[PDB]
Amino acid sequence: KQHNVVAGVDMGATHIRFCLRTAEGETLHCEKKRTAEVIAPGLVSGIGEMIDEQLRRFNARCHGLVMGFPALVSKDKRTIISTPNLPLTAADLYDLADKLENTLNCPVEFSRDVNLQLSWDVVENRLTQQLVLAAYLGTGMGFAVWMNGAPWTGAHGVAGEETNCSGMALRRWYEQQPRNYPLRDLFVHAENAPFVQSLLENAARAIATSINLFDPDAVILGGGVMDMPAFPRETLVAMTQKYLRRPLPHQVVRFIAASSSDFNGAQGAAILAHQRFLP
Amino acid sequence: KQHNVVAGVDMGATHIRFCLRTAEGETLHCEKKRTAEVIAPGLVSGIGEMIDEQLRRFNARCHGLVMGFPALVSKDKRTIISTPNLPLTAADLYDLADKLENTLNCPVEFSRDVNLQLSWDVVENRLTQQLVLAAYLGTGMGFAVWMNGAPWTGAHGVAGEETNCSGMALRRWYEQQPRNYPLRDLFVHAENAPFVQSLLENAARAIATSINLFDPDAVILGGGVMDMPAFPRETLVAMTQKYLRRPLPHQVVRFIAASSSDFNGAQGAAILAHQRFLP
Repeated sequence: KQHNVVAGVDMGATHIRFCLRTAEGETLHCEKKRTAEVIAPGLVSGIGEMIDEQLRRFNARCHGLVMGFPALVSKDKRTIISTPNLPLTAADLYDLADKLENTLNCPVEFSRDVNLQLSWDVVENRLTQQLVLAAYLGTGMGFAVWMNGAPWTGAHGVAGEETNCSGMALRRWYEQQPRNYPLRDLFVHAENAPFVQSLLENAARAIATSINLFDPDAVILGGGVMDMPAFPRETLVAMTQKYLRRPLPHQVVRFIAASSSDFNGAQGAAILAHQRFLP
Repeated sequence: KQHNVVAGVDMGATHIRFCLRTAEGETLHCEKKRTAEVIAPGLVSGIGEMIDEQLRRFNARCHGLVMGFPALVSKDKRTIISTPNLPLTAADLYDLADKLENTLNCPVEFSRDVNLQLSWDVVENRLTQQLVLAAYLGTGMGFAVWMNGAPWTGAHGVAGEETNCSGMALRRWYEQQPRNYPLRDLFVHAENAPFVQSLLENAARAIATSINLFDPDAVILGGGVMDMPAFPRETLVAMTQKYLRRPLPHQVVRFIAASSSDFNGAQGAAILAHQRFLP
C-alpha cells in the first residue's frame, strides 16, 4: 500500500522525535531516538537512514521535511544562525539543508523549536485563521507568532526574542545555597519566595508587553517551567491581565494553556511540512 | 479640466489639515483650517463643505476619504473606539463614517494619527515593501507598524500600544517647581537631569523591546518630543542599540528620523486613500 508523506523532526539534546504524516492528514508513524545514536554514523547519514527505514517499511514517498532546532533560523528557513545546545559540530550544521535535500530527495526547511510547539497548539486549538502569540517559558523565555496561517518570523527570521526571568534564572537562584527539596519541586516549596514572585511578575510584564504590541486574538502560555509541579499558571495569567490596556485588548484576548506531550513538536513539524509541501 | 481624486484629512485639536491627491499621484491641493471653524456648522456639514468647495473649485470627483484621529480606531476602520482629545461631542463621533459617506458620496475610512505619519515616512523613505516599525514620542509613546504594504493594526485594530516616558511625563516633571527656561527648551538646559536621562533610557528600552519582537527591516523615530530644541536623537539611538540582540537584529536594523512637516499627516491619509480607493 503506497503512501505520500511529509516528515516532521524535532531535534533535542538527548532525544530526536520523528513523525510521518500522510497527504490525507493521518499520522502514519512516530518514534523517539537518542540523539547520540542517530548522529553516530554522521548527522546526515543518521537522519537519512532513520527516515528512509520508515519510508521503506511503509512504502512511502516523502514530499518534504521540516526539522526543528533549539536555535535561531534564517528568514529563508535554510540556515541555522545561532549555535544550538546540541552535541553537533560546526561542520555538521554547515550546509545541512542542502546535504539533507540531496540525501532525502525532497525539500528541507528548518524551524526554531518554539514554532513547532506553536503549530501543534494553533492546529489543536482551532486557531489557524487567527493572530496568535505564544510565550514558552523554558531555560530562556521563548516567544512565537502565528499570523496569516503560518508561523511569522519577521524580516530576518529572528522575530520574538529575562536573564533573571527564565529556567536558567530559577536554576541559578536554587543553586545559591543547599535546599531541602529538589529543583523540579521549586514551585511546591518556594512559590512565595520573594525572588520567585519577582520572576513571575517579570514574565507577566513581558507577556503583557507582547500582547499590547501585537494585539492578538489569543495567547498560548507554556514551556518546560510551566510543566513543573505546582507552577502557578492562574497567578501568572492574573498578573499579565493587570497590564493589558482596557477595554481592548483586556476584554477580548483569550489565554490557552499549551499542550505538553512527547510528539507535539515532531507533529508540529509534520503539520508545517504538510502545509508547505502538500496537498 | 476633470480630476479623479482621493481626500486625506488629519484631525487635530487646534487645526485640521486636508489634502487632495489625484489618481496620477499628484498633490492637487492642501489647506489648514482651525478645527473650531470647521465644526461650527456641525462636524459632518463642516467637513463635507470643506472638501466639496475644493472638489467644485478643481472640478474633481472624489473616490474616497481616509481621516486621521488622535484616538484608537476599530479593526474595520469605521469606528473610533477611544475618546479623542478634540473639541467634539460623543454624539458627533457616533456613526461618523456612515454620515460622512452619505454626505461625501464616497467610501470613508478612519485611521489612528500615527499611521498617517507612518505612511508618509514609509513612502518618502522608499520602504513600502519592508517591515517597518515607527516610534512616535509625543504626549504619550505612539508606536505604528507597516507590514505587507500597509499599516498593520493587529486582530482588534489596537496593535502598538510610558506613564513616566512621554511628553506628559516631561510636562509633569517640568511643573514640579519654577524653571528659568520655558518647557519647549527643556532639552537645551535639562538633558542631563537625572529624571530626563531615565526617561530617555526608558524610551530606549521600549523601542528596543519592540525591535527585538518584530525584527523589522527599519525603525522610524519621531514625535513632537523629538522636534523639541536640542532633543538628543543620537543618544536615544545609541541607548536603544545597547539592547538589540547581536549579530541580528543589531547589525541589520536601519534607523530613520521621521519627517516633521505641516501636511505630512494629511498627505499620509491621501496616500492611504489612493492605495485603498484607486488606481
